Amino acid sequence: VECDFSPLLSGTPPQVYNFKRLVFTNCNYNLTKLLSLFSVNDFTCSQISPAAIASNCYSSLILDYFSYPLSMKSDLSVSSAGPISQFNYKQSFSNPTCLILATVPHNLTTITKPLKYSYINKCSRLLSDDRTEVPQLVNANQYSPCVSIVPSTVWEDGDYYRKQLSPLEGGGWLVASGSTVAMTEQLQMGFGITVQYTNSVCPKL
Amino acid sequence: VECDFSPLLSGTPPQVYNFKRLVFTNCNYNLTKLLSLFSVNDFTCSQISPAAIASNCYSSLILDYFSYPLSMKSDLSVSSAGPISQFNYKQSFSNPTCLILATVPHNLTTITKPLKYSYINKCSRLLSDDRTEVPQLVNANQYSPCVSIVPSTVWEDGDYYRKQLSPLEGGGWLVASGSTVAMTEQLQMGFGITVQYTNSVCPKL
Amino acid sequence: PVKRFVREVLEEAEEAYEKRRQFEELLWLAEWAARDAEELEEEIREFEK
Amino acid sequence: SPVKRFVREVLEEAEEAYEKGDRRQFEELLWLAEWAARDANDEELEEEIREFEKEV
Ligand SMILES: *[C@@H]1O[C@H](CO)[C@@H](O[C@@H]2O[C@H](CO)[C@@H](O)[C@H](O)[C@H]2NC(C)=O)[C@H](O)[C@H]1NC(C)=O
Ligand SMILES: *[C@@H]1O[C@H](CO)[C@@H](O[C@@H]2O[C@H](CO)[C@@H](O)[C@H](O)[C@H]2NC(C)=O)[C@H](O)[C@H]1NC(C)=O
Ligand SMILES: *[C@@H]1O[C@H](CO)[C@@H](O)[C@H](O)[C@H]1NC(C)=O
Ligand SMILES: *[C@@H]1O[C@H](CO)[C@@H](O)[C@H](O)[C@H]1NC(C)=O
Repeated sequence: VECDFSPLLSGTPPQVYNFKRLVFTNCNYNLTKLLSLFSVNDFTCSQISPAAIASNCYSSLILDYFSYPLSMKSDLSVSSAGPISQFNYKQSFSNPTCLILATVPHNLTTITKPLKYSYINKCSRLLSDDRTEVPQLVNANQYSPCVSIVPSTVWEDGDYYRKQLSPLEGGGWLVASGSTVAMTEQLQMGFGITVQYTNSVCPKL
Repeated sequence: VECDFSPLLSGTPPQVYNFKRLVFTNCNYNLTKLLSLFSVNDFTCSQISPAAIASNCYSSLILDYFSYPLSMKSDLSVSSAGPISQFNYKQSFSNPTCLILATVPHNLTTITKPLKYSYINKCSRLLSDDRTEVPQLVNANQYSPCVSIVPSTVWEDGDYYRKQLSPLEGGGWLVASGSTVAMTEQLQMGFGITVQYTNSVCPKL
Repeated sequence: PVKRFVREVLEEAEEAYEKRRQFEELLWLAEWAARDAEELEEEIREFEK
Repeated sequence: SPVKRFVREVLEEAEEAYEKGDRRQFEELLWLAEWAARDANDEELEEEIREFEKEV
């Protein structure tokens, strides 16, 4: 068959802490055609070349996509140390990866803009007997623990969210903090592609 | 021209994990002349006999020399699985080989002893994607990956050495440990001969 | 932002001790929120009595 | 012991990193220290690492 990229071009892309993930196995992909619809502002690959990402055939392909502002290009990197790589979205270093920052051109008219950009500024777990602030750092290929209390979009830059973790969950509290960035004239999106080397996800023709 | 075993007797012998290698092609050798300069304590060959190692013609000869205490004679043996073969020095299993353990004589006043005998007891790689330790074994005719962080001589028995791998290299840590044995009255050395079968390297007659 | 959250937590704690462990936990959460982000500490001290 | 002199330096580096505000590096450095303390069969050093965690 052919790997399907339709869900990317339908609906409103989620936020960085709710990144939407697609898994592709046993299909034929054309990555150059997917990036043709967009205006790629950034393309940085680790453990693989930007030209070689769309040429090789892989055992599995993983594509996370989200709404991301270009003004935070410094935070979305493997060598970065901002809140994006701690509480929002982390990529595994054991596989070849690529980060793409693109812009939804006006002619693509089925990628609806969100109200604004948002991200988890902090996500801590306040323990009980130890009165200790244990930061909750997100691991690779998983969601943040605070996504359950942070809404789909942070209402105001600096909001605080709390959840009373039950004694069984460890008592104490789970606290988060939200931040926002102003929406741009054209929607800007971020993609993260992770490739895993029987190779059945091959380029078409 | 005679094959020159000059670098053996013109400096301090290195350690087992920093073995010094000489390659000989198109020359006449007199192996018994070399061993007559030492006090051979052990001589064991694999895929060849000790009498025929110094009589046949070979396409190429390789000699790896290092410092090695005789109290660890069991670890230096093609069919061992101690830390010496796993992490320090391993010979090829396809070509005829020989291991010689010798003692520097008193009249050999051109060889300087090191402070002590040192080796690598562990060389492992730590992965932060799952927090897993994988030992780093040594391939034939190659140095250990941990030789860049373990110094020329291990200062204390049980030291630990660390090195952080970059996001491109895979992240995590590279960790090694050193072990020491006290110097004896006379420096004791180890040699490893690898012979590959035009057979230009013929013995001097 | 922080001030409204702290005020809401204090208002919740007020109707708990009068209605103790929950009050202490809520006060600890409010103190942590105030410390993480001036007048909030003064409000906490005033509510303590 | 040659293991304590290694864990102490690792803990000092982790403390400096946490003062700098890099939580990922602190989590990585704290992992190496306990890995070394567990490979060297030293429960005391393990307890000292836990106490350092509590104090930070
Ligand atoms: C993969 O996608 C790329 C981009 O859409 C395709 O490239 C175009 O192909 C058409 C038809 O051959 C050409 O007229 C265009 O000039 C090509 N564009 C570029 C930038 O090269 C490519 O053909 C697709 N491959 C497959 C197998 O369908
Ligand atoms: C190679 O070196 C050895 C010494 O290690 C030489 O051996 C001596 O040879 C003479 C002459 O045959 C004998 O009288 C000695 O008894 C030998 N000494 C030993 C220790 O065996 C040998 O001759 C050399 N070979 C060549 C061809 O030069
Ligand atoms: C959209 O496509 C139309 C039709 O080709 C073209 O005229 C127009 O310039 C395009 N707009 C942009 C912003 O590229
Ligand atoms: C070293 O050579 C001298 C030469 O006079 C000799 O007397 C001595 O015994 C030799 N030492 C040995 C063989 O250990």
